Amino acid sequence: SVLAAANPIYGRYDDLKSPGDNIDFQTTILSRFDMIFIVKDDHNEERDISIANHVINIHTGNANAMQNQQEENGSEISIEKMKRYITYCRLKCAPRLSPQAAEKLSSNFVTIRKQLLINELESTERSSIPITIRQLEAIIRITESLAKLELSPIAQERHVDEAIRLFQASTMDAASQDPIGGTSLSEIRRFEQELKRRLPIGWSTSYQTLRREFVDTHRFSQLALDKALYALEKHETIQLRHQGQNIYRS
Amino acid sequence: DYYLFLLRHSSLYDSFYYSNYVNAKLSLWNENGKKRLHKMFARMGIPLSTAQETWLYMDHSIKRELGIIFDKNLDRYGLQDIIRDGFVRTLGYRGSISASEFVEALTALLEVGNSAQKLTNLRKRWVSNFWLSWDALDDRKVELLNRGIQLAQDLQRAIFNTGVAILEKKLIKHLRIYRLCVLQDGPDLDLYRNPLTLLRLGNWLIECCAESEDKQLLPMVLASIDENTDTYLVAGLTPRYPRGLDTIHTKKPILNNFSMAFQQITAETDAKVRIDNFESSIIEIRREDLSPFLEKLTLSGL
Repeated sequence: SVLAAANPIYGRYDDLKSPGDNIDFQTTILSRFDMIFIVKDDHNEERDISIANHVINIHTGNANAMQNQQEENGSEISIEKMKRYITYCRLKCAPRLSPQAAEKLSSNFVTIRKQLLINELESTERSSIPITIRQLEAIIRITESLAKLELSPIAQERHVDEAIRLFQASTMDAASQDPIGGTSLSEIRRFEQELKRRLPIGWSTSYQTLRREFVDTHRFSQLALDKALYALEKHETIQLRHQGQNIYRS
Repeated sequence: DYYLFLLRHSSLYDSFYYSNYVNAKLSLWNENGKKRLHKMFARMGIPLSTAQETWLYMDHSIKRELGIIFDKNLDRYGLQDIIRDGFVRTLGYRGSISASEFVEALTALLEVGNSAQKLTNLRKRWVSNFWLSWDALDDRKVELLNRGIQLAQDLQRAIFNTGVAILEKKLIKHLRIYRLCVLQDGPDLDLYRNPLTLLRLGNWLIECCAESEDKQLLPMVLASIDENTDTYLVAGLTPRYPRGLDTIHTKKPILNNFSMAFQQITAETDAKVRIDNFESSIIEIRREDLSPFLEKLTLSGL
């Protein structure tokens, strides 16, 4: 099994730049990998305070005590015991699937494949991170490993849900991470003009009414939904409450 | 036998290094002590790499000649008081043990083994450790004694590491009547919640202070912290004469007035203390209440 560490071009990911020209790996090499995680840096000063606290604690003056309690309270096991347990589990158990899990995996794969096609037809370029039958085999292997952890001779929905969750995380973090890469913008400014004009601060309107109005006009549904959720992404005058019905203007 | 720390279970070098009497007599906390120890070894003639080996595998010839080597080398440096006569117990082919090593193992196993609620939990753990030490007495169990020996080595290492830091930082404040020292912060402070561990640390400090050129016999007050409870565990300690002194100046052992002073101050002021330990010179005091209390102890008749 291969565990690889890499850095993107231009150091930081530079999300303003397109995903296509941020990764220099071809499609062939990426397909063999099946768990790719993008570790982006962030700044909110709270995670930063927590990390600073953790490092100042993890200096040798303090951790040498605290970590010891982890073997005294039963929270963590030593490395050698973990090695023995993992080799024992590797030798002994080898789980198997069940038809309900197979149906769930099939439906999930169809869903993600259709979502990839949906992104591709809009972006009008090939995806930099592909989704293939290799990925279905990958989810199957993840489920089998999850069942293998507890020595279960059969794999069930409990492990399948966790495997699907991990795959969805590793998919939405890298592949479906802003697929647009940033009618053109002419309708965007036109659409920004009307909502400022027709909807003042403090009042609200139903989503159905606006969708009907701007499908009756030239904007159509494809342009409106993206514009609506990006005006939300701007997050300085548009707020959603009460499910997807109440379009509140903050 | 000799005043040495686990001589028959650790290397001779580690024994000389961790022996409290030699530490006090040679000032091993700074580099000059280590230089003098290497002088000791070079003049005795034992190779350093040989003396850093286990007592079982250490050379038979020098094992036989150790007594003569000590008798001929230790006179120059004033360590000739380390030689004494002790009891050795041998049963079967398991080996040989001594009373000093046995009591050190027992004490260490008592120390380490396995608000009001956590105090009760600590006292229950101490009771369980007492039971484990009691069970370890029988000759049918030796995995409950090897563990005690290794725990004794670890605890002595920790005590030495804390004491050298205390001595170099000079936290010992010298007042007009008694010396004072408080452990505000540091590593592994959670170990010193045990009164016997605190007494061991205080005994080493008392030996180090007594083996000095000062001509003042003053009691020593030591305090610790446990952040979960936010209380100070304070123990009062009596001064001790050097072990190498005649019996003429031993008319009566030094008395301990700390319990009387504590009970008088508690009976005259409403401090939030809890005096319940069987040893009357060990009390628990609050962090906010320590300083005024100390002042009272300064201004009261001892």
